[PDB]
Amino acid sequence: SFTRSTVDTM
Amino acid sequence: SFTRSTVDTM
Amino acid sequence: SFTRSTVDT
Amino acid sequence: SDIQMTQSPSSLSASVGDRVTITCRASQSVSSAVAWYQQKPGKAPKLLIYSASSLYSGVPSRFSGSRSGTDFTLTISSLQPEDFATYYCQQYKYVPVTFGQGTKVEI
Amino acid sequence: DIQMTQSPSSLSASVGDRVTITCRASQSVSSAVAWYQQKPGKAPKLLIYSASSLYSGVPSRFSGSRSGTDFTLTISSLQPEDFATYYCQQYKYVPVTFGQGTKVEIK
Amino acid sequence: DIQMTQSPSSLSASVGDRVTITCRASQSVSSAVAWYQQKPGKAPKLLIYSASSLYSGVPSRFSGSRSGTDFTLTISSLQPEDFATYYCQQYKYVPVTFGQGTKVEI
Amino acid sequence: VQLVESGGGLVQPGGSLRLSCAASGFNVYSSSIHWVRQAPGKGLEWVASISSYYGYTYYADSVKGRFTISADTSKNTAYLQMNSLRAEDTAVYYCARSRQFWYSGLDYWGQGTLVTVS
Amino acid sequence: VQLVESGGGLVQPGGSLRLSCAASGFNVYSSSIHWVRQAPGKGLEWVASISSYYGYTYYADSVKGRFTISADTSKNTAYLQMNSLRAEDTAVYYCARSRQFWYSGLDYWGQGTLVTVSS
Amino acid sequence: VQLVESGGGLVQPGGSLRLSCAASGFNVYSSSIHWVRQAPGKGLEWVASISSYYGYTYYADSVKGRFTISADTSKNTAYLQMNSLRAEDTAVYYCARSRQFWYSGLDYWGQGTLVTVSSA
Amino acid sequence: TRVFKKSSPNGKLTVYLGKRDFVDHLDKVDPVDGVVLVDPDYLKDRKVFVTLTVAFRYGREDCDVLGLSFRKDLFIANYQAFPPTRPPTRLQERLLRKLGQHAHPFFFTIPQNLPSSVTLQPGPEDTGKALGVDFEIRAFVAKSLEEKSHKRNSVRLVIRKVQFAPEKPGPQPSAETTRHFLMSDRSLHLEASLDKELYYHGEPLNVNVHVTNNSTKTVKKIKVSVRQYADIVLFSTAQYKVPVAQVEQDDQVSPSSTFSKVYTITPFLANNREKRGLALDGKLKHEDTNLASSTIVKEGANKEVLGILVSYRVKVKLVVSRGGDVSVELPFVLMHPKPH
Amino acid sequence: TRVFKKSSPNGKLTVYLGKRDFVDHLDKVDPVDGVVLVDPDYLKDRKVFVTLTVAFRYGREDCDVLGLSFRKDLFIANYQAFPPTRPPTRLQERLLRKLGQHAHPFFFTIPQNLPSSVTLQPGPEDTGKALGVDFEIRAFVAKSLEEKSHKRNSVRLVIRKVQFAPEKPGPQPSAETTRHFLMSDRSLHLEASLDKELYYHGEPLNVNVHVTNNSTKTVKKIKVSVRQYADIVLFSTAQYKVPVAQVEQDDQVSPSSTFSKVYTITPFLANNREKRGLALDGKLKHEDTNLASSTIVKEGANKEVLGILVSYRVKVKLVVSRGGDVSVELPFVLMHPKPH
Amino acid sequence: RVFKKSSPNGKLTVYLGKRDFVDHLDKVDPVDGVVLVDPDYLKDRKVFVTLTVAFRYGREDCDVLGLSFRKDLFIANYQAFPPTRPPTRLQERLLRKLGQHAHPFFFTIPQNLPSSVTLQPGPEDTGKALGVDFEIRAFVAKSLEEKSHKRNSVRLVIRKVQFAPEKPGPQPSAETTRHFLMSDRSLHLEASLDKELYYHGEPLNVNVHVTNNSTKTVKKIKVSVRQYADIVLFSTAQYKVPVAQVEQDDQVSPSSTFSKVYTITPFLANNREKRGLALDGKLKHEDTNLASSTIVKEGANKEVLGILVSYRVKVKLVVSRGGDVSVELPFVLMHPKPH
Repeated sequence: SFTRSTVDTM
Repeated sequence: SFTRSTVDTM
Repeated sequence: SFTRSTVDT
Repeated sequence: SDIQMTQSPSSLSASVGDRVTITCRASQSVSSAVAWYQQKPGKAPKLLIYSASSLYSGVPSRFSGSRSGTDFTLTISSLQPEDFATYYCQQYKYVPVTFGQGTKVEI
Repeated sequence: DIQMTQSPSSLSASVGDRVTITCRASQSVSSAVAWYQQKPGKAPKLLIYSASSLYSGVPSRFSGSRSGTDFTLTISSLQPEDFATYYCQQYKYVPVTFGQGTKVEIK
Repeated sequence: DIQMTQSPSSLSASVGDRVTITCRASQSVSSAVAWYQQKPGKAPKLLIYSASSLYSGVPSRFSGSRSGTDFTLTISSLQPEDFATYYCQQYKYVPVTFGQGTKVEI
Repeated sequence: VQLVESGGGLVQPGGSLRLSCAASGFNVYSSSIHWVRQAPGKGLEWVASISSYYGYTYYADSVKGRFTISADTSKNTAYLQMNSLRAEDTAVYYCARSRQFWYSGLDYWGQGTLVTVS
Repeated sequence: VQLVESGGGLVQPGGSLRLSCAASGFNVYSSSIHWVRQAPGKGLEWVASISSYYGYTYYADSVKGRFTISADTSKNTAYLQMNSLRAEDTAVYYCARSRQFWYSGLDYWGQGTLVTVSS
Repeated sequence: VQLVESGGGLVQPGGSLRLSCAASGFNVYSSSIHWVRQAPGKGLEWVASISSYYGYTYYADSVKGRFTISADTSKNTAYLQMNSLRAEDTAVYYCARSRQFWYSGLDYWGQGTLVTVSSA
Repeated sequence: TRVFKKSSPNGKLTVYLGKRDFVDHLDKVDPVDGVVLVDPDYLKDRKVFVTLTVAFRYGREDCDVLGLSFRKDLFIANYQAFPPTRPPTRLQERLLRKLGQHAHPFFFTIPQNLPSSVTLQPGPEDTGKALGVDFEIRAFVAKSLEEKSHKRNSVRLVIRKVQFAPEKPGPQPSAETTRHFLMSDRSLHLEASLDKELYYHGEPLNVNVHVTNNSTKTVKKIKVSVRQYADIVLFSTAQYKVPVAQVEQDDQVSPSSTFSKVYTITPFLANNREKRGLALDGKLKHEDTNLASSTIVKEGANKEVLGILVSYRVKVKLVVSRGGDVSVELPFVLMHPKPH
Repeated sequence: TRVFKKSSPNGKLTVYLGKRDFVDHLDKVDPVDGVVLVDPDYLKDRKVFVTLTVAFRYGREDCDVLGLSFRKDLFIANYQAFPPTRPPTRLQERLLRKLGQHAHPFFFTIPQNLPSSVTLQPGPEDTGKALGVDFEIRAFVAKSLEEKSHKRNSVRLVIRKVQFAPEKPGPQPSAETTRHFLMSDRSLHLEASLDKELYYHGEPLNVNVHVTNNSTKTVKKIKVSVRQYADIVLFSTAQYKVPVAQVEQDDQVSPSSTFSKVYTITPFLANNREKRGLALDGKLKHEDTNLASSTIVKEGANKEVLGILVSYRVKVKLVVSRGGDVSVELPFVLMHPKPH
Repeated sequence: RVFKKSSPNGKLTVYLGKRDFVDHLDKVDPVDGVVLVDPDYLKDRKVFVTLTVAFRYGREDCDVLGLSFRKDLFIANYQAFPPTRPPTRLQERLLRKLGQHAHPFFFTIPQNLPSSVTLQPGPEDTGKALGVDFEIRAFVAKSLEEKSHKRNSVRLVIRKVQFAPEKPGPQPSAETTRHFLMSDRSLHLEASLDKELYYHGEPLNVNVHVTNNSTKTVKKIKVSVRQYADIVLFSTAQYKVPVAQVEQDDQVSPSSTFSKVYTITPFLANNREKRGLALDGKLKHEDTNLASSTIVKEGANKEVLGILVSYRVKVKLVVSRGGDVSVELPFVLMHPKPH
């Protein structure tokens, strides 16, 4: 929950 | 004193 | 210092 | 203080068909905090009209009333054999409440 | 203490003369100074206050002025009934302070 | 605990080679990871921190990257004095956590 | 809707005789309860009453101290207990109800029981 | 307008001898009272004083502890009592008034009595 | 810049043996101090640490109570004392520093002493 | 058909009015339609006026001894009674014919943009009338609207603005949500509903509740509450809140189990005399009264930062073994039914 | 003739002035007409200005250690000293001749629209300089009015606005009312009056008081007080009020009897040191002073939305056996007589 | 790499590459976020994103006392859907990542706005104590006026921040000369620091000198560093606290002179309880260092901005038979620029 992260792809 | 009531006549 | 006075000449 | 009451009158002929008034008198003025009831002897009292003119539900139109200062008036326009009965009034601007004494039905 | 010194001690003037008395101090004071007449043994009476304010009910013959630490009582015309001691007084701080007396004497 | 596991354990390295070293975690950490090298008996010295921040003076032959729970340490060209053992560490949470070492057998 | 009552009969003075009335068709927190009494050749009389929402009580002077009243919301039921019985407190008694917002007379009535003592 | 004094005489030292001074023509709550003492061939010293409106007192060092001053409005009157008499507490003493707002010299004066004290 | 350490030896268990490490080149209010231990055929392990600025301490569970740490600013020096010496606490121990703002790994290192404890 | 009257301490100036409280419809409210009586042979010269105000107020009017009367007005108006300056209502004309030529009519329309009369409960350490918002009427005679008044030349009176239950009902109140714990997909659903979106004062509220516990934990305790919320918008936006009725409940739900039940709750005043800052609908002068109604806003956005505002919600909470308490809420309205 | 002077710690920057206090006539007040001295090689190019304000203030300037200085400026102005840019007065030209070409004149006129200097008594638990309103004048040199100040570049001084007794007397202050009880026409009329409508500080006030008791009760005690009323208009309208001298007696007035007597009262400070919120005329820095003078407003309506305002009234009360206490009140003014 | 935040209904979500933004006193980097939602759910409503800097008090977590004195400092709004400056690199890459249901949005911060700050709570002044926050929220509704819902909105928090300028200033020092009433006998005092600037946790050295040709002996020396804070919400107001202090009985006789260096160090641990102490804005609840000194622009500006803060040193001479005297001096304190 709260904040979460992710990647940039390509 | 305070307030007071009165009539309608007719 | 504080307050101070002077004359009118 | 004990608000002094007095109903009037006490007993009259009523063979079906008559128009007559009952009244209650007070020691001090009250705006409208007054109501009426009737009751055949031994059973529960039931109201007719309150706030000196608010007729209760289902009451036949024969009943009505009005106020003037210390003087409270009920009218019955058509005496009828099912409403052969005694009657009562009550006043409640101040606790303790106060009320009258009853009425007869002698033909 | 606020050190006082009037000056002079005593000099003699027959009716009519122009003379000054000066009152000298260890510190300055803006105006908080006054002076009084008094024949011996009787009540003092003021002539001048605020270093130049002539008290009411006084003949214009009296006057004086300030210069910093130096105060200058003045008489333009010595009166025949006036002659006596006189006293300076200074009061911007408590305790108040006073002079030593000026024995003016006819000749 | 924050479980840690390095890989692999040994490799030939006659001068010059390109090799991967990885460090695997029980839970995700954004960047809070660094690694060190150390000849036996002396003080550990860092190479890489924040999972890709090369420390000062390090020769460019070292590098690394992240993917979620998976951290990769890279040497592009094995060197005759960088013959050594190596150690990973991760510190998103106290207590810190880390691995076990690596051999140099030609 | 109903109102019903019970608690006793002809008893020696000096005792106490608890009495109760229970209600249906309405919830007591919205309403107040009155007890009224009547006597041979005489009309009604207000003795005491309860307001649930504000919690106040009031008594007639001749029953101050002597009478006690209560109700519990779990049961939508009203109670009163009065002590050291005397003959002059022989009467029929009635439980009755009223709108809390706002008082407009007694719109439903309990059966009403006689209590007598000598 | 008048001021007045009381209590004097030649008395044996070490004792006490009360002084009083009643006002007329002005309100004591609007004004402050001084006393001054004068000696043969010599000038005039302020001894102590009272300002009713603020309720403060002040004394010359040579009378601190030894002298006490007071006044009451009921009588529009000023008092002082003083103790442990030296012989050289012998002097003429004077009662005097002032404007509270604002101090502008001693504008009226009591008669002023000799108080003398010696073996 | 330097870090240096003292206190050790082969001491029979059950005692206590104070550790001190002293620093130069940086001031302790800007920095936090850790100690780490390693063993034969085994790598490093964090034992405990101090942050002056906030005033906090932390310990590994296996040393809770047994270990205690401290430092004083008058000397830019750190200490720890650990008690009722036991054999399993035989290891090399290191003092190491860090940037307070913000943690970026152990960037300078003390010499690191062996400490050993047994009946032999 | 009575009528109210109020008079100056000199008696020469008097006013007459047929109402004290006025009903907001969110599109209109009935007009102020009073009449003022004075034969000007007393005043002889000065000009006669009548005025409106709605004022935020604090501190009693009776001879208090502490800083008071933070008299920020909300809205004001003035009108000239004499000299003669829309047309009178039926009652005004009948009342004129009753009173005579020395009585003169006056009139206002209340804008659709201002709050109702409300007040807060003082604390035991507070004194006088606690803060509130009032409607007020005052008439007086002077050379101008600015010139100073006198008791003999003036009279003062109080009134109220009020709201009632709308005709149209709405959708059913219910709410639910799902918790779950990190070990697996195992989850914890929680749910509830009420009788209606609306109630009257003193009515009982039933809360139906459901739980689906396919989680790793046992639900250990239950609690439910109803809470008053108030908004204050005088210069800053600000908020206050109070739990006004509350119940604890002993039910439980094991993991891999499901549960539902119903409970009842009743807001009432008597037990909460002391909760400083509790909100009431406005009394006239000092009387006792019921907890404040949920004031209803217009359908338009409007400014909406005027004086005081209020509303209520229910809250439901699960208390669970080995951690993880969770709660859910719902709003509802509460006001008196329309009078006959 | 003597003149004041003040200087910066740099010495080079100095000012001269012949007044500290200025007298309001309700139609004018004498101008600020100061002179400033500086040889510009100190500043070397920067521009010289003099500035005026009336500031609401709280907290001491001497390094107090708590939240303070809630400045609201009531009014401000600025004027350019150098470069040169109404015509000089007597003292300004004499001062120029005295001082030389490095000294330069400046000028302000106070509007008719602002209060006098006043302050409140601090409490024992409060600390520092309690809230008040001050007149202040300040000069400094900079390349603009925006730049930061320095001690060496600036000097600061304080002054006062003050009021005095008007010449014209007015009507006698007296009050009466025919109070009565409910039993019958039997009544309890009451009356009182003072010596004058005006007094100076420390004057005694007589109150002549009368009662006609044709009522059903016996009057049991009498009480009288004089009370301070204070108003604040800063952003809100607000009030504070304190009784400041009070007297009582057990006089009796039986029913069917009448009574009168004269009582006397004197306001003074000494007994009321501790009453937090008591009002005083503005001291310069820290000195003791008399109770606040009643401020006199102009004849026009104006707005005067500028913080502190004050006035006084007497109040009289009857205490009666078997209930029925009653009271009455009456205003009066109090200020210093015009100086010679 | 990139952050993401989502609605409790999961249908609405936002993506962003920053949390903190660096002031240059002439610019700060733009807000360049992107919002994802397929409109089949909202089906007719209009999609918006909103910005504010707001003064706040009281926790969001169901506190039970009067709270939320919600004076805003500045607000703004923008429309995501229907479509209406050009997207940045990251926004376009993020579009290609997300797909056609993700839509970009944009803001630029004005130069006139506060930094993020908070004050230390008290043991009775409890809950989330007063402060100023940057906050951003997206929501979808038939209008800006319709009441939003949990399912239709998502909320996030960010920070403005400042760092050390490159250019140093002049060396700071102060001096003064007392002279007494009886004669020209005098008392001269002087002091100076290492720099006009420091970083957090650095030691400060004050060099201090006294020449005492007075009639008195100096008994003690006292030195302090003091926090000052300003508030301009509607009134002008000020607060202050001594935040580190040191003393010595370092006497200086008359007709004698003295000098020495004294050292001092601000730190938090010993001052947990000084309710009203200032801190740089934490994200949600975290511990942090004492508040950085804020740097104002070169221009005059409107100055109406929220909270402000700065520091000074003070040094005092304590002297026998009266006559203590003191002097002061300002300095800046902030973090060095990140790499």
